[PDB]
Amino acid sequence: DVLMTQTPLSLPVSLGDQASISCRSSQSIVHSNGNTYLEWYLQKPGQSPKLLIYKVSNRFSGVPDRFSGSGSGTDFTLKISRVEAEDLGVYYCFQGSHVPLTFGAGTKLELKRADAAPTVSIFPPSSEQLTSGGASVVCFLNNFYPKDINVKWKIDGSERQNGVLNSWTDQDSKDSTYSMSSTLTLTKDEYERHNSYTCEATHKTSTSPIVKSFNRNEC
Amino acid sequence: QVTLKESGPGILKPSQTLSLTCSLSGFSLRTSGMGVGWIRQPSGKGLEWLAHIWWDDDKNYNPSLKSQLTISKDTSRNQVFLKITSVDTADTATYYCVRRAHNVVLGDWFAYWGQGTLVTVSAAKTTAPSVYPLAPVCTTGSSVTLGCLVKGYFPEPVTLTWNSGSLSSGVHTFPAVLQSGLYTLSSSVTVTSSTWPSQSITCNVAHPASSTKVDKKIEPR
Repeated sequence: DVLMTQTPLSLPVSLGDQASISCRSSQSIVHSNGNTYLEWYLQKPGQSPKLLIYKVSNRFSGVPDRFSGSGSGTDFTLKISRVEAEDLGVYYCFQGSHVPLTFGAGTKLELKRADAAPTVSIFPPSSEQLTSGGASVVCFLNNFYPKDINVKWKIDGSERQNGVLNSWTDQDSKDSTYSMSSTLTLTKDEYERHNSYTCEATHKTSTSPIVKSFNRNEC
Repeated sequence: QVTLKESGPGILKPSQTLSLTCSLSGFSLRTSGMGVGWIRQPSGKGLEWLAHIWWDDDKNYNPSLKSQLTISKDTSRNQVFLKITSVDTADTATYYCVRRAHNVVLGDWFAYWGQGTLVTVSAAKTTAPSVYPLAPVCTTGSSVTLGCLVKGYFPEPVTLTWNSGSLSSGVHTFPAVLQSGLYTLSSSVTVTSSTWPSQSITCNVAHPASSTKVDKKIEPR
């Protein structure tokens, strides 16, 4: 397979700035017939992808000239001269030369804003859930920036890695922060067996982790 | 105008045989150098190319899934089809019908994408959620965050509101995730500490497919 590596996978911009997106292929994407079928697609949230550029540098009809594609061989770049608000979304490169046809993983064009540390809230299992025989502990980590965050669960001082489900919101359109939910789901038996519950988040905004805990027995 | 319109089943069980249809208008499967493909996308994941078919009945396939894949067409109705056998939860995705021509003149590029048809592969029966309140732990600060947990439902969607929608800011409602088999979603609401528990708060969770409507008052510990 021709692997299509995009760099970066997250591009923070301010509106009006210049944006460049790298796509490098693991094999030459020159077809035998002479053409290089390298394309660029933009997918806006809740829409289907659109063609911006074909064969390296050909803009598709009605795509404005602030977009340009360049490169040769294995190395390709999409460039946005001045980024508009409508240009945000996920950008894919694509090679239509070799079977299987392959897309890059996508590069998310996201807004720059000031760093924002997460507000961490931890929540024990409800009585309602417990009367059922299961036990979910919930940690909300809201309104942080950048999106990079490491969340671990600890039970009685030790890390837990099985049973954890995570969900992230997209970038908020009003304040540009991100938010995340983490749920440790245990059996009620297991929950009643252990006492100390901790959700901790390491985010670039602090040297030390945000630690939020509770002890079951005091609830 | 040139339109492509995808139809699918919406929902099938693992092992079952997915049948997609793409109904074409504003061009024919009949010119020399004409083709239509299938590309798919799981939610919050990338694009995968599946198969392509040409005016001359030549077919290209994704090697990963060649044994499960069959693509065909009907030039009369202007339609193209994709069949995927022995499907599984991994084949949960949005499936797009796209046009691509072998020639420069007609369109050597995915210029025309349909809106996509969602295909959910799940063994699950319709299942109502359980709706758990999340009260703060046993204070002293400006904001207090309350939560609501909606667990073990199928199919999508549930809708969630705080106080019947009358509390609409400071809310975060997270995308549904899979555990089983079944979906779980959670929501948080952050209000000024003077508000709660003085002024009451309730998450209102509907799951239409099971006729479920649950109003769950966040009670302080």
